[PDB]
Amino acid sequence: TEPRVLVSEVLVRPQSGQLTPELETQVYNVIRTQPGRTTTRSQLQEDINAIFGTGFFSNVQASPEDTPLGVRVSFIVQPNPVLSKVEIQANPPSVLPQATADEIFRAQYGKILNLRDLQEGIKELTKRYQDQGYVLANVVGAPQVSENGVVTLQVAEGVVE
Repeated sequence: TEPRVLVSEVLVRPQSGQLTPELETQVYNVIRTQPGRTTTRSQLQEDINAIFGTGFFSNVQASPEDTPLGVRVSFIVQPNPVLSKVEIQANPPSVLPQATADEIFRAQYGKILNLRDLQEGIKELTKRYQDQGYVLANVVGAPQVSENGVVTLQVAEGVVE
């Protein structure tokens, strides 16, 4: 089975800018890796996944530094930017009103982008396609986020006739 190493220290760090204490807490809440317990490769990966799972970060990695006392594990995280807007990209024009992205996602504007809250809005978008007769509409790939906080959702809307 997987080798284990004792962990001496866990540091949570911003990849750039500052890390809010509220966001640092978010990381500490979901990781199991901890000072004075062992960890493993997989446990680190799983902690990384759980950090992403919170929805507040665009990038997450674990950086381990071995010492005589145990490994110092640094979780380096890049908070999402503030959500400025969500755009739908239908084409390689959207069959939904121009303003439907704003109607659904407006409430999340001006706050840090959270991908869980984004996904709830995506579900509501999907239901709107369905309401208008486009019952096979799917988001293509993952939401693309700009450093300026513009989220572009590529959608295979389908055609009806």
